[PDB]
Amino acid sequence: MEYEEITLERGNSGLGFSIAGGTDNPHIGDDPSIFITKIIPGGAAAQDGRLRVNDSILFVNEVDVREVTHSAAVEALKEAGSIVRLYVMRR
Repeated sequence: MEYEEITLERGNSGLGFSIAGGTDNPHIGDDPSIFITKIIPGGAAAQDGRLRVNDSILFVNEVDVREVTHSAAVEALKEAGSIVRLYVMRR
């Protein structure tokens, strides 16, 4: 798996992609691995096109989601500020 970064400007509505995974929501095979599930068209994510669904969030702005709850990961994207460089995994 390769770790990539995606700078996304949290539009007036938000970043632009929903993630599934975390220490509270094992979206994966019963693991805290945070990974995206779908990017919403018309948002900073879909408008930019630098991120791809299923991407396993590794970092967010300056946060390590290696041991954070799915809500923390989600909140991360929301706390990233505006144009945040998100780190994700790619297999």
